[PDB]
Amino acid sequence: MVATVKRTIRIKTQQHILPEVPPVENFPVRQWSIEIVLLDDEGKEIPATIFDKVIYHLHPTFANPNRTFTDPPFRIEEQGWGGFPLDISVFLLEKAGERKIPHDLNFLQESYEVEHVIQIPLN
Repeated sequence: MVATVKRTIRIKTQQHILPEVPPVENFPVRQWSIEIVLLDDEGKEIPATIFDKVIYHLHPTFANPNRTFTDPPFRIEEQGWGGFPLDISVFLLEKAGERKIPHDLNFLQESYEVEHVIQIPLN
């Protein structure tokens, strides 16, 4: 009689470069979307060795990046002027699903997203 652990990290990134509305001189507006989802209540909500997911997006001049350990999923999509790299690192124990995937945000009509799964029912 043993338990089971199944947690997957899914991050969606999109971007849109287009003015749409005729500007007066210079008004280049772009779009951007970033969401971070994962399991916890299904794959045991208790840590073992490491288990820590840290998301990163946009320039590092920010006050604080994204973190995942005891908080709900994230999802922000709006229009603005930016365009910078974005990488997400996932951890579970040691050699279960510890992986990191880098991405970039600066292309008209971007549709780049990753989905990684992690399973550790025994070890």
